[PDB]
Amino acid sequence: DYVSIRVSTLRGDQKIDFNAYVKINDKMILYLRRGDSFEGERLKRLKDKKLRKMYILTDEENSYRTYLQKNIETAYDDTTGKDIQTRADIIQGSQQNNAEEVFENPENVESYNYCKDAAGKYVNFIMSNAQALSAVMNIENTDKTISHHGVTVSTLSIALAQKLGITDPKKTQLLTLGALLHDYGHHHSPLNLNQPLDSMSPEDLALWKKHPIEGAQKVQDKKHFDQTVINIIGQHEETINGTGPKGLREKDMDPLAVLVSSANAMDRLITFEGVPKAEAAKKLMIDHVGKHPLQHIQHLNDILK
Ligand SMILES: [Fe+3]
Ligand SMILES: [Fe+3]
Repeated sequence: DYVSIRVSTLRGDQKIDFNAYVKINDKMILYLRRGDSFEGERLKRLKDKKLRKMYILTDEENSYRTYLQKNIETAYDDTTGKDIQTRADIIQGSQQNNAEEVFENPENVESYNYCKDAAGKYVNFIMSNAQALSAVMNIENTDKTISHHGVTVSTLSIALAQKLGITDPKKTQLLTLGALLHDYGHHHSPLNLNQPLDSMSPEDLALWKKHPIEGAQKVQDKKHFDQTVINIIGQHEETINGTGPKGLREKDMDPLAVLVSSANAMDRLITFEGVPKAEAAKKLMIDHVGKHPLQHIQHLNDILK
């Protein structure tokens, strides 16, 4: 009777041609009403509620799904000169959505290639628009979800990739996709990420240390998965002085996973540890001395401001 949708797919200024319900005590409350839109402070109010899921009437699906396609279509369109926060709203939420599919459907070959394909679209979107990054960085991770945090890391990762003069589209594409999915090993996990790793109980820290090794075990076996991606998923907590979980050093890694390992260190601070954007790079230079290419750290410092 009802079909669930992910909230990150409701973005931008197009008025909806369907109603959307949230579930309370097994009943479906009508929350979002026909003609509603989500541009501006609307998206914040919408995210202040920890709604991961909403629902639509099985006979309003086409309406919704048509809405979603037109949404992403026109958002990638570089021509329409539509507001950049607006386009960024739509695409960030869409990248976030694609990563959730793969996370819940990692064996689904077709989901993967959609995400991978979208990854490419995102790169071309980030490079080809000056505003993009600062606009995508406006959308907070209020929920603190690994899917949104993975969109954030991929974003830092692209900008970083550009500073380092990494240009191969197959590579920025594969880099982004693997940053997006980078935390799949946290998926369905008891661990509360919203704390600092120093303030972690040994029961948490040891549960945290397992996540790259486990996350990678769960996908190295699926032929449709690129190896760069498996590597990124498996290696992104590794640090150049080998203090990360597997204890790898720069020689042992995917170069692209070093680059992701740095872009992740930044957002764990900003998002999971409440360090203000401006001081994250500094925190790392001092309290995380040795763990990351200082050049990476420097560039990310620039990117932020
Ligand atoms: Fe991680
Ligand atoms: Fe992470």
